[PDB]
Amino acid sequence: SKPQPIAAANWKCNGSQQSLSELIDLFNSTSINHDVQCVVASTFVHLAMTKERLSHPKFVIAAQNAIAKSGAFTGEVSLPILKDFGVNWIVLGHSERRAYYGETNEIVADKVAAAVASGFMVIACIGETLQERESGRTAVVVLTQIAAIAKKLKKADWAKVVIAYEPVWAIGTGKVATPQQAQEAHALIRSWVSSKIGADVAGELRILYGGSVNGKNARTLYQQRDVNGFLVGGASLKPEFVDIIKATQ
Amino acid sequence: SKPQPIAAANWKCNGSQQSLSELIDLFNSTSINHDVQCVVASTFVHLAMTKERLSHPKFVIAAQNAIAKSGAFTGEVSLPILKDFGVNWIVLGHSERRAYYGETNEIVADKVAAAVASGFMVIACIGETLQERESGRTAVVVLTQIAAIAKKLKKADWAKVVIAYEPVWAIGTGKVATPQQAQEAHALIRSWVSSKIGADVAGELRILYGGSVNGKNARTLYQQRDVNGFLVGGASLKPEFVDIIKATQ
Repeated sequence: SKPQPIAAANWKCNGSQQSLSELIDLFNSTSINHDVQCVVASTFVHLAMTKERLSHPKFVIAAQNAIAKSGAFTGEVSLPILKDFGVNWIVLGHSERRAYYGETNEIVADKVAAAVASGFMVIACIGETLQERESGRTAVVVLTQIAAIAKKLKKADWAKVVIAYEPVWAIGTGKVATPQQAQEAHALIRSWVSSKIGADVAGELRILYGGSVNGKNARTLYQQRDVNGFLVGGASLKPEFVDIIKATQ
Repeated sequence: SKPQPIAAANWKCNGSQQSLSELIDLFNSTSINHDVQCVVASTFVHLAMTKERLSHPKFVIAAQNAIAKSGAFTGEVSLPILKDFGVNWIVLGHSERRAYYGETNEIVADKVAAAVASGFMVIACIGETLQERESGRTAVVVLTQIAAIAKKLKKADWAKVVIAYEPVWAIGTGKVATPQQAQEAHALIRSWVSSKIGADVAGELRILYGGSVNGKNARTLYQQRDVNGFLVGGASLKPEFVDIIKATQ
């Protein structure tokens, strides 16, 4: 007994008008019987194509990042612009941003808080690196990341929030993540919420697995108690994403 | 005598569909009688709308930033995507990116060399800080900036390149440089080019001025020998942009 799952595709910084147009087609064709919220995070450049072309009812569009206020920030995109453009979902705190683009826990927190204020559905991303994991700091890192976010939110605000746990330790390091491992990080997340904010919020909360998912291991992964879905990377530019959606039943 | 000037609108992280379409309607409406290349730099989100409605033959569209390669860069936009979409101009190394988002002299040179290799027309930004100018180290800052970019370029590559000189202290402050300051700055940059690269190149290079340029003051600035145009933020959201265009020749 879980809440509404989410199948989110993060296309990352990839795609051509041609290649994504076809994807969108496959997607619009998919027969999805159950209650699943499907998401497509395109680049900023592709949002308009993606808006016109996604006709599927179970699918919404999401951005891959934003900054809270419009103004003198050459190359950046703000919340109000996305709001006016009719984007209502957004991915924040993605590890790649945390790594290459100076995204601290506090910077992330501000973004989430700003988004929730604007009325966005937010997929906020947390997860520890290998070094962190290997030093026995999984708990401390992860709970810190959620706590920084939590600081800027009222109870009410939680309804607009989705947590995606990214096992950075397993991503591009040579390591394998198991379903039990996933579940463990997940559990811990829920625990902290449950305790700090409340059981009600906790049960309503969506925790997404944001590691290596493919159409083969996605049902086994969904099988775990605190796995509400996936934040997908690689298999999101592929047909396989449909199986991924189907695994949420 | 002077190469063909550029008047570029740096919209920065601003706009709404309604508001931008208005600017565009005016733009289109305007009669430009002289040989000038007008550039419009919109957010990624707006490249669609802009490219679709902008009909004026003397205007081109430009992106405000990018990264060189596609891949796993959540939130970013790569040259290949831009190219695929129809963009051939790009503003790189803007000071806002150097301050806020970690863009080093090396990081700029790297984006510049790439963009030029992909076939873009690049507007490269260089400039000193308030601090730097007050200690009298301007000449040092600019030449290092310009020199970092040169390092990665071929002589033929200079054909695709446009240098914008944007003293950071003049950026959105009202504190515009005087025609003498702009001129000494520009002449210094030109001198570096003719020396290190070649007089051929130097004579053809367009060096634009940026920092509190408005309808009133543009005229005088342009009157300077080595000032080939402007890069305009704030005034480019208004109709006065029209005057700025007409201030060149």
